[PDB]
Amino acid sequence: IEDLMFEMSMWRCNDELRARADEVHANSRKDAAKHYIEFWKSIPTTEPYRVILGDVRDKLYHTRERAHQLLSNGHSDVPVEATFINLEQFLEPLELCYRSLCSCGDRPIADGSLLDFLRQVSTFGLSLVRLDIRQESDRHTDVLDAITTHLDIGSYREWSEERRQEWLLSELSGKRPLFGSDLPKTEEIADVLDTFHVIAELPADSFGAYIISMATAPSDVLAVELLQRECRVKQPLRVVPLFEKLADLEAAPAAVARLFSVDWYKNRINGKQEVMIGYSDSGKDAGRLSAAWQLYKAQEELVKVAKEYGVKLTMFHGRGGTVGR
Amino acid sequence: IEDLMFEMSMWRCNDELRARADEVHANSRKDAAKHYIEFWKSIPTTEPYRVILGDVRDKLYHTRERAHQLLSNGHSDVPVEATFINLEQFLEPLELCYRSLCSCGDRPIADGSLLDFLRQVSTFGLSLVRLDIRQESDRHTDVLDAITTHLDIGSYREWSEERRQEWLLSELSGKRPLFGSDLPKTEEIADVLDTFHVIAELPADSFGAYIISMATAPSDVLAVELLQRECRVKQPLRVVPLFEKLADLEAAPAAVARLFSVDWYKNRINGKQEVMIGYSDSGKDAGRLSAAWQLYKAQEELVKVAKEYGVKLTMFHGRGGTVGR
Repeated sequence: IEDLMFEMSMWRCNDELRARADEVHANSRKDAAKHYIEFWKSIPTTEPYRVILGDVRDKLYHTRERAHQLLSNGHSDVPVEATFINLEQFLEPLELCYRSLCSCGDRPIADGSLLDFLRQVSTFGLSLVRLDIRQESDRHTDVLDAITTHLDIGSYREWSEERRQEWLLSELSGKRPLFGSDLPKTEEIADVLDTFHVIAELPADSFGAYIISMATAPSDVLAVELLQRECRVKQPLRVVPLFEKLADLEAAPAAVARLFSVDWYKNRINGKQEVMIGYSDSGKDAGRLSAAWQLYKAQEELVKVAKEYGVKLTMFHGRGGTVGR
Repeated sequence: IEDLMFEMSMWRCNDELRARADEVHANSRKDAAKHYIEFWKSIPTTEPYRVILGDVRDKLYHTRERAHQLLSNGHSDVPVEATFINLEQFLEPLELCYRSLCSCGDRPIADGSLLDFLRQVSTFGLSLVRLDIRQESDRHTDVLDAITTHLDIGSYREWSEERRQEWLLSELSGKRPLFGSDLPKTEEIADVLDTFHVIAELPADSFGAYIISMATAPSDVLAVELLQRECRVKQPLRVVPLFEKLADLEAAPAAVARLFSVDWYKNRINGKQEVMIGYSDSGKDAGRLSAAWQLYKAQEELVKVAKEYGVKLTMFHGRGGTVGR
């Protein structure tokens, strides 16, 4: 950000960027600001891009220091309002700089370091990569079984698929909390519950998808939707099944179609669905040729199902480096 | 405590108090300890009573400092283990001094400042007076009605007594949480829920009994028991009905008996029940004579009911200063 500030040394801007830079110069904090090396003096309105990018630098400094304390210790005293919390609270001032440069005839300048920086922000965001969480279905089933046994309503393991679907739907659409503080948990059960709490505690733009290993039925997805909602995950991440064994690839389109049949899920999925297609285990239990061919069929009929339900399907290919995977 | 340390200057003690004073002198913190005025030097084991009482001074000093921060601000950094948390963590060292003094033939010394201090501790405790909470029945009914309506299960107001009893019993014996964070509350609903949260946050020995105004049915008491359990009140306070108007004094024995009939409640009541008897309003709607006489009869038949259920009834007389109340 400091090198970008050094380059944006123009003095022409729109009335818009002028007004905003005047706003920042109002709350300019006439102070020493000696913790910085460069630009430690209050930036004059003569160079407005430097004013705005100066505020971006301040919020960057406090974002870095906060994350540094949050990591080093367990907490930070840095105010959240002093940092960049949004994916595009960051982008807004830089977008404004770009509009300014273009309006004033400086599109060549804008398509330089400022464009490089814009693309880096809009490509990497505040956390370089969005993290996926993957977990096998049987662990979610163990959790739910603990929940139904503790609630004295049956054993979710012993329940048929129909029963699991009806129950999970009633809880997802219901408004009463499920388990409580006094739910008996195993180290495994507490592992998955605690990963959901960690997911809830952290910013939403830090995570990607929740991938279900050995996913076979809609109850496996709905279980994760419910456990997320119940662990107070403010912005729940999308659920995506992983079909890697040949048997699961053969029956995948049917399962996805049955999931889209559930009106509640199709209404909450918002017309977009991602499903993962594993490549490692397919060519291990069956032939490599049969595996590849079945993979082709799988993609084809999954697209057929998604088109049949008006859902934009994006498929997640778990490809390896070796042809065998 | 300092004047008490000054008197307890004996040098004979039992082996018990000897061992304990040696323990305290082991972790004696060989420091300046200049924050005290008197006894700032580590107390020698020659005067063991002063050793022990000196530690009581340390825990009183930190108990006071913690309570002072907790009051002044919202929190305290004073470790809880540095203070007296129990009503008789305080009493134990003093009891030890008393047993020691008696064993060594100094019961007369023990029956002086130390016995006064024992009585003051055992009578005033860590909070000079135990605090009662009083609230009218209708406010608890408003809360529960909000909960059943939000759970889309009916209207607790419109429900008959029978139905309220069945529901309240199933929830009191059930293990699943009731309402959640998203329950729509009025300022009144939030008032009673928040008084329950405050009660849960504060020490148990700081509160007394929860008095229900305009109490008429077993559902009124069970309602408060449920709200306490559901607001995570660790040690729930005893529920006590208030019969003050002449009609309610007339119907009190029946209502208390109907309450004792709920075996779940009589088994949790632990053989003890307190019921309040108001004196102000009776002689206002009826005569003073009829009120006095009705009060007498009510006391008489409440005792009969409690004896019939093997419950030690203690009655709380809401007497005034003026003969009319």
